[PDB]
Amino acid sequence: VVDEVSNIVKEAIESAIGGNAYQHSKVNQWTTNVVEQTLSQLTKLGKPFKYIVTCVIMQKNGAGLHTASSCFWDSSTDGSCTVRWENKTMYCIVSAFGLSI
Amino acid sequence: VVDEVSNIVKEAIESAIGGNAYQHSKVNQWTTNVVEQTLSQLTKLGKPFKYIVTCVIMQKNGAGLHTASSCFWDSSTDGSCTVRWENKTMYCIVSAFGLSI
Amino acid sequence: ASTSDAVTFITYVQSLKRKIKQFEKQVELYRNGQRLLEKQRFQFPPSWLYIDNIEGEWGAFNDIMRRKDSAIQQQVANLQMKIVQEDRAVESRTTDLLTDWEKTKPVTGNLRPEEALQALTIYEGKFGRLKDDREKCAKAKEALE
Amino acid sequence: MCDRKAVIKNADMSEEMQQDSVECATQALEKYNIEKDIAAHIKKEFDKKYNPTWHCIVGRNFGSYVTHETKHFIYFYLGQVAILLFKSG
Amino acid sequence: MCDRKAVIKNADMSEEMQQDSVECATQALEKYNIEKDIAAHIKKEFDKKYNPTWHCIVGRNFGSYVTHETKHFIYFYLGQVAILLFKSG
Amino acid sequence: IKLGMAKITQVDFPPREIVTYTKETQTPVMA
Amino acid sequence: IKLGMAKITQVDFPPREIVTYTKETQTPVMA
Repeated sequence: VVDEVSNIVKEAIESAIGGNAYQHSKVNQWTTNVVEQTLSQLTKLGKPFKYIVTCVIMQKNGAGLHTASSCFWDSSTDGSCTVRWENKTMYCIVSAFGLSI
Repeated sequence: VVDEVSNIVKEAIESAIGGNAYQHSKVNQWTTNVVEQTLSQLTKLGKPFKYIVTCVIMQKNGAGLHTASSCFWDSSTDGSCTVRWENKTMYCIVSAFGLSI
Repeated sequence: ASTSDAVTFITYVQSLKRKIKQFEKQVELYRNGQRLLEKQRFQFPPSWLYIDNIEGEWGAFNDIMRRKDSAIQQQVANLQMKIVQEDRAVESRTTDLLTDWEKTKPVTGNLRPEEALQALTIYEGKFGRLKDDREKCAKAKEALE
Repeated sequence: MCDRKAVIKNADMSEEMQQDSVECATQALEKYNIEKDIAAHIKKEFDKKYNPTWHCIVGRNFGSYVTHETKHFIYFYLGQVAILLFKSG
Repeated sequence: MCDRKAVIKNADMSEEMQQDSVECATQALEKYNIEKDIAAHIKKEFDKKYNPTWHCIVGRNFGSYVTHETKHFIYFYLGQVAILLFKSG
Repeated sequence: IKLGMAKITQVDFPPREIVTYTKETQTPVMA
Repeated sequence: IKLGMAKITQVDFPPREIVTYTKETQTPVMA
C-alpha cells in the first residue's frame, strides 16, 4: 500500500530525525537509520515484496533535488513509493520500493 | 553486470545533463531523460532481473549528499551498481538496483 | 522556464533598456545639475536626498533593471528551449483537438447543433491557441534574446 | 549629536532592517572611540541581529559596487560616515 | 601615474586571488585615479576568479569590520587607501 | 516478467537565486 | 525466497570549507 508506505516513512522520519537539523558527520547515519526503519516496517508486515528503501538527505543551502523512482515492476502487482519530507535545514527525499515475489 | 550498469548510467547522465548551463526547468527534464535511458538500457540488456532505478540530480550549492538504498533481496543472483557522475556545478547520480524476479 | 512569460519579460526589458538609455542620460545630466546646485550650495534638503539623492535612487533602480536584464540574457536560451517545447506540444495537441472535434462533433438529436458547433469551435480554438502560443513564444524569445 | 541617519538618496532595504543598522552603527560609534573598534561593535550587533555574517562600510571616503540583495542593501551617508552596507546571504 | 603598490600588511586571503586583484588594481590605477572604479574592478576580478560574490571598497577615512569568507578577504593597500576585498561568501 | 508501462513521479525542490539589485550612487570624498 | 540484513553503497559528500567571524579592520590614515 502506497499510503501505508508513506505513513511508515513519515513515522520513521519523525522518530529518527523529526526536528533534527543536518550535520555532515550524521547525515549518512540518519539516512541509514531511516532506511533501516523503513525496511523493518516493510518486512514486519509479512507482505511477499522484495522491499527496497532508499534514503537521500540534502542540506538546505540553496540546492534543489529532483526525486523520482521508476522500476521495471508490474502495474497491477507492484510499485514504488518516493516521497519528500522537509525540515528547517535538512532536505530529505527518500524512496521506498516493493516488487511482487 | 555492475560495471556495465555503471557505464550505461554514466552514458545516460552524459547524454541527458552533461556540463551545460544549469536550469531548474531543465534539471528535472535531464533527470527524467536519464531515468528513461537507464530503463531502456536495462530492458535491452536481456538479463533476468527487475531493476529499481533512483536518479538523484542536485546542484553544487554547498549541500551535502548521501544517495543510499537499503533493500531486501539476494546478493547471489541480484545486485546494484554505483556510478559517481556530475557536472561543472551540478550532480547526476543514479541508483540502480537490479533484483531477480 | 515558462517560455512565453520569459520572452514577454525579455521584450519588455529590452524596451525598458532602450528607454533607460535616454533616462540615464537625463539622470547623468541631472546628477551634474545637482552637483552644480551643491556647488552653488543648492544641495537638496535632507527630507529626501538631493538632486544627487534622486540620482542615487534612479541609479539603484537602474542597477535593479540591469540585474533583471542580465538574468534575462543568462536564461534566454533556457527560456527559448522551454517555449519551443511548449509551443510544439501545444500545436500537436491543437491538431489532435481539431481532428477529434471535426470527427466527433456533438451531433445528438436535441441541441446537437450547439453541441457540434461547440466541439468544432473547441478544436479550432485549441489549434489557434497552440499556433498563437508558439508564435508569441518565438517573438518573445526574439525580443528578449 | 553624532547622528548616523540618512535621507532618501539610495536606501533599498526593509525599514526595520535599515533603522536597526543605522542605530547599531551609531551605538557602536558612540561606544568605541576608534573606527576599527566601532566597526567591531557594529559587526557584533549585525551578527547578533541579522545573524552571521553581516558587515557595514561607513567612513568619510568609501565606495561600494556589489550584488546588493533586496531588502538588505544601503548606499548612503550616515553622518560623517558614508553608509554603504548591502547584505546578501 | 599613481604608485599602485599593494603592500598587504594583513592578508587573510588566497595568495593567487590577492595577486590577481593587485595586478588588476595596478592596471586600473594606471588607467584612472578613481578609487571607486578601482574598488569596483578589484571586486569584479575577485568575484570572477572566486565565484559570486565578492565586494571590495576603497576609501581614505573609513573603518569597517570584514564579514567575509575564508581565503577571500584581501585587504591590500596601494599606498594608504586600504582596498579591502572582503568577499562575503 | 512483462512489466507494464510506468511513469516517474517528479518532485524537484526549489533553489534560491541571487538578486542583482545594485544600489548605484556615486560616493564623493569630503569637501 | 530468502532475505536478510546486508550492506549497501556507502556514499557521503563532505561540504566546502569557509570561516565567518566579526573581525575588525581599518584603512590607513594620512594627511
